[PDB]
Amino acid sequence: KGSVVIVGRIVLSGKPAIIPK
Amino acid sequence: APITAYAQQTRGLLGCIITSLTGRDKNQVEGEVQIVSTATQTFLATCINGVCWTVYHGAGTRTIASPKGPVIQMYTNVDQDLVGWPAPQGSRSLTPCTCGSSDLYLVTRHADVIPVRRRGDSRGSLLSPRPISYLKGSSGGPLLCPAGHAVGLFRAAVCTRGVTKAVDFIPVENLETTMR
Ligand SMILES: *C(=O)[C@@H](CC)[C@@H]1[C@@H](NS(C)(=O)=O)CCN1C(=O)[C@@H](NC(=O)OC(C)(C)C)C(C)C
Ligand SMILES: [Zn+2]
Repeated sequence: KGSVVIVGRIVLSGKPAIIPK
Repeated sequence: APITAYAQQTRGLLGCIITSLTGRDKNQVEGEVQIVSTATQTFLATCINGVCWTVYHGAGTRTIASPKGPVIQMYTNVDQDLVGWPAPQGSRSLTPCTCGSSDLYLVTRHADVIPVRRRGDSRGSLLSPRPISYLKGSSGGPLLCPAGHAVGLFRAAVCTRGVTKAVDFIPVENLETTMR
């Protein structure tokens, strides 16, 4: 049987930001 | 402040299979919720109190892939449908809720936050019903209180005709119980 694998993540701790240019 | 969330994908189909088999994962970890896969299934795991938790009906007894090879579960509780590994290096843990609020917020695998009204120890109702296809793969993710602290983990969806109006969750208390 295979290991469970991290394929992605959800980040809750980011806060509003101006998107850089 | 307000709950907001984003998703990032870190691995494709093929690296996932190889990694499943080697149990060796070298990618850096970030965030509080991990998107996880087996051979047949993909869902969520949430880090609370230094441990990364998810549902037994998805992970079973499985190890988790890590920079040091497979890592064995620290906790396994079949009745509670709850499993836990040590939280990956670089992850960040949610704080258990202590405000007793009844306004919950479920974080989805797509990184949406949907409002849930608490209706019991372990059940909540959606304020806006959703198609079940939407919530698929969200099992293992967190229900948060207004302060962003963990109230529970999404366990199952109550669906009728393909529409979900209510969810069952594992309360944070049962986590702490499992830890003892
Ligand atoms: C989690 O993501 C659920 C889908 C919304 C869950 C699935 N879990 S997972 C981690 O994706 O393997 C397996 C099926 N899921 C359910 O919620 C099923 N419901 C269920 O067991 O409900 C009760 C009757 C309330 C116990 C549903 C969708 C059929
Ligand atoms: Zn709270």
